[PDB]
Amino acid sequence: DKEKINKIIMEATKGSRFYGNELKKEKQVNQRIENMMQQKAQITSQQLRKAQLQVDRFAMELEQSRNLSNTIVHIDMDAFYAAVEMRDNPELKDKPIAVGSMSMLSTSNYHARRFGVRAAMPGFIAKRLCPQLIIVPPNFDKYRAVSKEVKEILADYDPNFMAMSLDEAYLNITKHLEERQNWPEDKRRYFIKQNSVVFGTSAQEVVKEIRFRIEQKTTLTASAGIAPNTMLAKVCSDKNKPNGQYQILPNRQAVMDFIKDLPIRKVSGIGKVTEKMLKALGIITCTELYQQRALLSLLFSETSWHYFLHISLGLGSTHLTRDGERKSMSVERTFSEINKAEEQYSLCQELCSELAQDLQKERLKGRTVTIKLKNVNFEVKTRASTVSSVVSTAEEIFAIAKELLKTEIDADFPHPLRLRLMGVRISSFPN
DNA sequence: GCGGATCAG
DNA sequence: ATGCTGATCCGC
Ligand SMILES: Nc1ccn([C@H]2C[C@H](O)[C@@H](COP(=O)(O)NP(=O)(O)OP(=O)(O)O)O2)c(=O)n1
Ligand SMILES: [Mg+2]
Repeated sequence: DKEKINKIIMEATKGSRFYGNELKKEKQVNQRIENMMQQKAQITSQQLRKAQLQVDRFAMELEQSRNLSNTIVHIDMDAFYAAVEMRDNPELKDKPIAVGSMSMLSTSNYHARRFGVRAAMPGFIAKRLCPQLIIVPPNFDKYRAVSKEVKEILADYDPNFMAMSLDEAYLNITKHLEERQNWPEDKRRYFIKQNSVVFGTSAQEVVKEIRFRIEQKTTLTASAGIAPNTMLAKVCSDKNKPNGQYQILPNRQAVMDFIKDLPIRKVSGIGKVTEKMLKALGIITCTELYQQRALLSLLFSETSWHYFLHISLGLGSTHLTRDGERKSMSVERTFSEINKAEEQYSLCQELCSELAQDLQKERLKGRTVTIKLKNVNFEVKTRASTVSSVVSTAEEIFAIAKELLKTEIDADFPHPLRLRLMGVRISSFPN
């Protein structure tokens, strides 16, 4: 159980340098919360009243603009990496496995997820939650191929769909539903790998068709979420996981019912921290997020409480925007400790090289270079430089990064930098 | 623009 | 022993 999990994790992790840095970060967020409470205390019923008035005017503007006509779907491959590793090695099918290394786990099967073993967890810890664990190395190109197959299926229903990662996507199947209402039985017929099955004309049905085709073509299961906007769809896709779906019917009441007791943590954008801060105000669900809208208008910036309000009303994008041009590119690498300056400069040079190579791949030229440095106590710092003309080759990037690094090395003199990670990043591309 | 931080996958 | 990429946000 949770007690046993947190117990052995803590027992095996206590007093590490990582653990220390986590205590530091925890302390800092606690501080942020302290400040926010002290700022809550100086709020008068008056300015609060004015707040509630303005906020409600805006909210009215929102609820007026609500759109329910579109059908939005979110597909999420189940335990992806691990599912693929299981598909092609049946000697694992009934065992707890994780895709990753000893350092870090990309993911785990549900069979192992029952031991608290999860993504973003170090391997050696996961093997202490579960010593019978099989850690199988990742085969990224396979995952990309399967991804291609799945996207091929998805393009049938929404050509202009939006792929998140290798295993996630949003589809706008309004057009398809429209054209599918008057579809003969033989455009909805698929063969099991003459032996057929047929699918209906409802959204629910379109989605089980897609999931079916995916299982046939790839031998892998996916979950899906069906809702009138992206936010809602994304929350849906996780309810009936794995290999299941869920629809929110396009009526305001359904939206509100689904929302009213939805934990804020489950919406995309609200992580551990924001959850803790909102929990400090006694906000856990979206109902309470709606109630305290004015208070939030006074406590948070315009962007944050606007967002919070959208969430609390169940709004979200209903139009999938074309995957835009990128805004940054970066390479970073973790290694066992590096003290010697010349080696650090060399490392920098190499990273800059790879970066110049990637920029070359996309023909990109930018004028802001940032170096990233993570020391052995896990403290991270970045340093940037924006220059007049755009930059592209390994020589230029190294020219800048070299002197940023120089600056840090000198700044710490006569001490050596004790690095565990190093990165170089470029941005400020043209318009 | 800079630097620290949050979040997702 | 062993803890990547891109985007955005919050003050400055
Ligand atoms: N922290 C993370 C999260 C995901 N990943 C990789 C491995 C995952 O297969 C994929 C993330 O997709 P995901 O849907 O969030 N997780 P996963 O498919 O494993 O399980 P489900 O929650 O979908 O059942 O990217 C990672 O490498 N590090
Ligand atoms: Mg998945």
